[PDB]
Amino acid sequence: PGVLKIVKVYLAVKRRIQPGDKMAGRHGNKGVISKINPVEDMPYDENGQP
Amino acid sequence: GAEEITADIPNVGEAALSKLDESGIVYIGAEVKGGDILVGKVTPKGETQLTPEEKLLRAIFGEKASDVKDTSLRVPNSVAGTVIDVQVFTRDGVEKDKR
Amino acid sequence: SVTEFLKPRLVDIEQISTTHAKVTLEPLERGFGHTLGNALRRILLSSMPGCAVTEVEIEGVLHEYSTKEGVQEDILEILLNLKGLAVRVAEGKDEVFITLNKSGSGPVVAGDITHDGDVEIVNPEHVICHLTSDNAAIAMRIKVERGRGYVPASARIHERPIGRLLVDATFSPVDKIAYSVEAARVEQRTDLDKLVIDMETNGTLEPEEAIRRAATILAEQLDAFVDLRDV
Repeated sequence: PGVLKIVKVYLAVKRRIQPGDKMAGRHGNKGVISKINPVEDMPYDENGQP
Repeated sequence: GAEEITADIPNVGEAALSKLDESGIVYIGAEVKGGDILVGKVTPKGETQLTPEEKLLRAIFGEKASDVKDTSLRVPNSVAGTVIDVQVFTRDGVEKDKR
Repeated sequence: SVTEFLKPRLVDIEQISTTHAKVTLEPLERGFGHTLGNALRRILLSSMPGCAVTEVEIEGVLHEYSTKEGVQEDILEILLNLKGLAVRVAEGKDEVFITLNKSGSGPVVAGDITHDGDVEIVNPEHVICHLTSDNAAIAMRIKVERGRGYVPASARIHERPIGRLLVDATFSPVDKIAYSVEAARVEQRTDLDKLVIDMETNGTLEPEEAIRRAATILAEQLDAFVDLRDV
């Protein structure tokens, strides 16, 4: 009662991972992302795969 | 009076009216950011007491357009996305706008 | 002697495949193999120029969260597929437009893109989408730009007509870098070494050219140290 018109708008937002987000496995091991490290700074094996 | 959905928004330029259509509703697929106007709405307002040092300013520069107040739907701050769907519901007996 | 070193030279390129190669540097002194290998790996993995898809325009499409009749993949999926396009653009051009028109049932692949002779597709077999009806048709206009690093669509500086869809761009052509330091048989000395760099890329950048660009970057950055003064 009293309402003449309604307009509804749906907004789609892409959210990328960033520090502060919460990540977890299936064994109760939860955590918060602290840094997004560059690829050249992360540990790598003998085949060069980081 | 009756609040109207329209594209005639006082104190807002054509920069913020790019994404709305004739009826005052954003287009489908419009990439919007925080503060952007989605649907334009104007509400009738009553008489407002103007302070004397604003009556003077009205006297100097004669612009005065305060018949209606801008109460429009705006994107929340720190929210950026694409308009993917718009639905309009109209009461039985109210004129259907173009959109 | 002691004060003078032996400068390494490029001795071999071995092309295992279009996207895999090995580059051999010889000869190297003691310890210099690891130093050069690590420096080259860090430069190659971070600061390597390339070309990437940045904007797409598909007829009849307003936004990415939509569907087109006769196409089994959503526009999001099509853009994600286009992100894996390997394009080499002739020097002097930092911008190019290509077109993709296809009708009829079948997998729409990268070999169906019409280029202007200055653009080479490195993976024609890369599947872009699928047309599931004989009456289905697809018509896209793709923008390819030269750049460096990872430039997300949100980070691009801000008119844009509705229908132009931005694509996140990963310009770096280098995917994986490994390096091994082995013994070198040079003349009579046994202290010399050999560096083998295994590079897995998207095929757009030649191995030798990549090595010389990395060396140029390293030399330019060292130029500041060679002339140490208060600035």
